Amino acid sequence: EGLRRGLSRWKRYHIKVHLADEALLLPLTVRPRDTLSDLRAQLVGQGVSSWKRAFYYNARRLDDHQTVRDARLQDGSVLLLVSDP
Amino acid sequence: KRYHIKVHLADEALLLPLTVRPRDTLSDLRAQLVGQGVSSWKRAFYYNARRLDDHQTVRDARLQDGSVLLLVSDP
Ligand SMILES: [Cl-]
Repeated sequence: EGLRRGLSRWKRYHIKVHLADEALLLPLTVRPRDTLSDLRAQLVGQGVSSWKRAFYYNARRLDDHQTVRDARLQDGSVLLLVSDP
Repeated sequence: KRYHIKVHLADEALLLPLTVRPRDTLSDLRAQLVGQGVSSWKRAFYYNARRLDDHQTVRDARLQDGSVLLLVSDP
């Protein structure tokens, strides 16, 4: 049932957010429960100007309330953070 | 002199290292990606989210060691 996922409560993904505008790769440690909003909040804590920027994975736009699990991210996954004028 | 850059293939979500010379054109980088099986037809390079011209050199695009380019498929 949920035994497997139960025994992995402390699972952390080490991912990368490619900030397109800065051509920078920011590493984030994230939980599969985290929403992209949590990721945005982490990035804001690093001074990333998040206003009017969206996440893309496999070149498709992600809704801010998807989770790291729903986005099917894993260790090493690279997200793209894209400005919209 | 060689730079070690990365190309972020947006569709595949992969980060491909390339070794390039400052005088390499982006057309040369494309041929490297094609040699690695990257389906490059109608994909363009972006840096700082500005579309790049294939005739531009690594040097003139102001790339350096560790620069991350972005390869994006066209409309
Ligand atoms: Cl040459």
